[PDB]
Amino acid sequence: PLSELVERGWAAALEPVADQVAHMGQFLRAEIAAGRRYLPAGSNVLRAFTFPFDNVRVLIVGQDPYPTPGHAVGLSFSVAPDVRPWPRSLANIFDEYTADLGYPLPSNGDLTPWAQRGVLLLNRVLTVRPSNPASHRGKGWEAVTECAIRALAARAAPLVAILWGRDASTLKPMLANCVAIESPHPSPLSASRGFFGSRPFSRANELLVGMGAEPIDWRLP
Ligand SMILES: O=C1CC(=O)NC(=O)N1
Repeated sequence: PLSELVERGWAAALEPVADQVAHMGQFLRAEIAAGRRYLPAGSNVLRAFTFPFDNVRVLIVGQDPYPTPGHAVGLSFSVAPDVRPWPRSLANIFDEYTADLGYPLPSNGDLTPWAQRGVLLLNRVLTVRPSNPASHRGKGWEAVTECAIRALAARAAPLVAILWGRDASTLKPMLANCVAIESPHPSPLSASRGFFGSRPFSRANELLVGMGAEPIDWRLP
């Protein structure tokens, strides 16, 4: 069960939806039986919950996994290190990264280092049918990720939420102390209509330091 699939803190945090998680496994099996595919790979579906629950300091919320085969890797916005070119959303994220932090363009699109350092890259929906954007909305994931977000918000610990999935009036209630939400809520495809210059990374660190936490080393190889 959950203790097998996710890190100990997450298993405890996600206990209230352990049965919903089992049901999602049954759903994915029935998709394959029914002849439909799903992304990401089954081993990557719960990957965001394989980094320590207690060590999360930043939450980045997306909506659905990349629908293009070989893109989704179970961390919102991330791609495998050999994926080129980057998806539009990630290229936009990396434009803001270089603009906000003054670092050079990353070598590749792998956000694993952010996950290691306590950035939770969480999609609201953890699977998708290939080539069918947002095809697994309403299939049961929302309850699971809602439980994750409410658990995160309940900890003593500091948390900064970045909302890159334009569902702020659903998500902001789950999150509202020791939680700062970055507003407004432009998404990476908003581009020059609010996303560029939003300085999400520097502002996360100002807010963390202001709550007595260490900043994130955002630096990618
Ligand atoms: O919401 C989103 C958009 C995207 O491009 N990729 C993700 O993993 N999340």
